Amino acid sequence: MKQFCKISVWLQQHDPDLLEIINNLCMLGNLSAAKYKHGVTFIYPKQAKIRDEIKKHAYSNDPSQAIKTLESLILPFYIPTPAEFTGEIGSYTGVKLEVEKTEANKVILKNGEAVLVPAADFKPFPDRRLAVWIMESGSMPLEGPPYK
Amino acid sequence: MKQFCKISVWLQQHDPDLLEIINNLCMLGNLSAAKYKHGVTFIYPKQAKIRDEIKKHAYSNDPSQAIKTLESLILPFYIPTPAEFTGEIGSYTGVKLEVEKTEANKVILKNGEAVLVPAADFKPFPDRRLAVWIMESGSMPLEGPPYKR
Amino acid sequence: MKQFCKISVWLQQHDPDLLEIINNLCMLGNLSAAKYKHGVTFIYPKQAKIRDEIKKHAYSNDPSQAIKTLESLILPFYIPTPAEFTGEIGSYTGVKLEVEKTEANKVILKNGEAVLVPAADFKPFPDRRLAVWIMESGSMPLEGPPYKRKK
Repeated sequence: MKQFCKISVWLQQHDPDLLEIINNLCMLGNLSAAKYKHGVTFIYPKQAKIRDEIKKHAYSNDPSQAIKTLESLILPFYIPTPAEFTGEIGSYTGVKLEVEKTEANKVILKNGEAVLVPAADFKPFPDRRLAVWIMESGSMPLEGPPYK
Repeated sequence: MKQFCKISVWLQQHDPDLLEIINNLCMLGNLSAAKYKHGVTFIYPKQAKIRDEIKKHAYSNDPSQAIKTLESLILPFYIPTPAEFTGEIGSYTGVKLEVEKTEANKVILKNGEAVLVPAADFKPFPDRRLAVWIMESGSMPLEGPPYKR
Repeated sequence: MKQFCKISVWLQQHDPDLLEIINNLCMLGNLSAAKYKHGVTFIYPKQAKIRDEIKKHAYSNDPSQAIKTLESLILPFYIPTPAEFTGEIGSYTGVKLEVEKTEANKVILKNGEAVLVPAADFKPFPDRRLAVWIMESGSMPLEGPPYKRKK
């Protein structure tokens, strides 16, 4: 597929292992559109270290930290471009995201220096309020003041 | 499986590739029973020509024509026999279907000359309002006056 | 997976064919948590004899007997230990389950002498009201007096 009505379809092509972890943690709903949900923005960790730690925790006898990391990577907002990375937005952790620097096709966040670039091959269908960014380096915030 | 509580289970046995496209185009709901739905009737294109065109469009940079075709093949009505192929019915394109020709076990539609025969191997559960027809030739209406809702 | 947020993940690891049948018979909801549902307790038949019989019926032209057997194996209650195998409980057949005897880690039921031991490798996520027992021998009651269901 080259156009996407669901983020899972893109993830099934880009990292089916991570999609299986998300399904195995009963988190597919976090990733999915819902009527009263502003949107979904998924932050895909480029660097294998973040993903390997998710996998190791996910398949352990306490997958609690894999769940919280995945919550920090999923925003119940539709944020397609650098312009929309403002205001009271954040992940399924309540933590508010703050922009440090913006470029034409890149955002850098405070509180972890997450370097985020839109996934070049993620194009939603025209209704769909879905976005995928690649986190090239840094970490998404785990703790901090909540957005409200 | 030989009696079916879901059309997807029948389709998985005949053309799993097509079911994957339906899933990947977020159209599994169209295919599924619902409280507010008269039923579901699925029109399976027998001719590999139609399905190959669906696959090529679905995996292209614009799957709009795959979506439109799949919508034309899914009726949110329960139409088990030729007798019930009448009235204000049609697909998720909204186009009213008009029968040209009827037989005991076949309907031929106007607006594409769709030739439809009930699938010999699809029998729903007694409490499921599901039907599957096989389109032997022609095409389901894409365009036309809408049925009333 | 070593902790389970849904029973399907556990069953996929032990008998994926059986999970596919439950999906294909539109019984995943029986196996799933729901807001006003006391819980889910799944009885896995250890003996391949019982599971092969479910498989033959499920792939037949009338899978009704596969449905009934699977309904008898799924309880819309959370019963994690022998202590909770009491009261007005039973499977989706509606048949009341009655304990004959309990041990520290086993229950033996009337009406079939079902011998049930909690699955050693099933731990729910904290606060998921899910349980899996292994039926080592006997059969879960198929017919019998109904338990009193909530409204």
